[PDB]
Amino acid sequence: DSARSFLERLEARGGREGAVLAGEFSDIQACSAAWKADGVCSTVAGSRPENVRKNRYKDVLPYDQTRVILSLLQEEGHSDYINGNFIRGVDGSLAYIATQGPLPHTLLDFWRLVWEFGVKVILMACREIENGRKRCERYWAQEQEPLQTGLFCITLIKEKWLNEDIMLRTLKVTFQKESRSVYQLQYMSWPDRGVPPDHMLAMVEEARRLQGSGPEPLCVHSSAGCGRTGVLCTVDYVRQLLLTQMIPPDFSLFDVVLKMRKQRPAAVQTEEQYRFLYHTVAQMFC
Amino acid sequence: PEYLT
Repeated sequence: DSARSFLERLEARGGREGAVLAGEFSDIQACSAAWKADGVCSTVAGSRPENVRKNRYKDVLPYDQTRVILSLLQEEGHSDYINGNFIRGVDGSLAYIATQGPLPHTLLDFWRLVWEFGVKVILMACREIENGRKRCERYWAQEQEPLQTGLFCITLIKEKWLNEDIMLRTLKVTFQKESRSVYQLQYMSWPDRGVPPDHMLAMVEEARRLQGSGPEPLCVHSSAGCGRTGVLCTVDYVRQLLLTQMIPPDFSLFDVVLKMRKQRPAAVQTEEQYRFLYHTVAQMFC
Repeated sequence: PEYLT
């Protein structure tokens, strides 16, 4: 009913390509600039001379207010810095970490993040190489090929294709005589600024089935950890609303994405991704 | 490189 209502609302404005969606997105962008100017969303830490080299993109810095502060191996002169933010879940908890594609020299920091926050599942929405270009460092282990950074040793335990566009990697990670299972899901064919839809949903369901109970955040990244990252988080958020049955009467995608954007820069990056989101939500409902 | 442009 809340669902059918949302659906009714979407159809009534011309669906996916309705003019009003552009206006909504334009408005989200406006609120974003406004936040920067008001300093509600700042990038002091990302801008520090010690941290600048840890950003893959010079124009994508984590917001100070929600940034992930690393304290593992702090005791030994490690920096607290990683280009990543927390995003709140439906229940107000820190349900997601949105972060960039690790660089060769941030690989260790990525794993510090995964260990410190007890992450069980990572969703990667990019590829190591896209068109040109290196877009994310391999931070997982390969079959006959541990990966070692600092005190961490990553081992590939198995890997299978969940489906045509999604790889599932089962990893063991070892740090200080301790092992933990970590599952990584990688979507192979999602272009940056763009959109995949069935398999993305299978990715989210799978992630949610591996995660189980437990308060630990999901780790969601792309190349910069904005566009494709935000889409993923938003989809999981809304699916979580849905599963609960807590879709309000006045349910607004504009307000969900707005809240995302508040917590990770460019969480949903393009109008085209914004439309796709509306559409995915429709489907999830129908 | 910049990611947004």
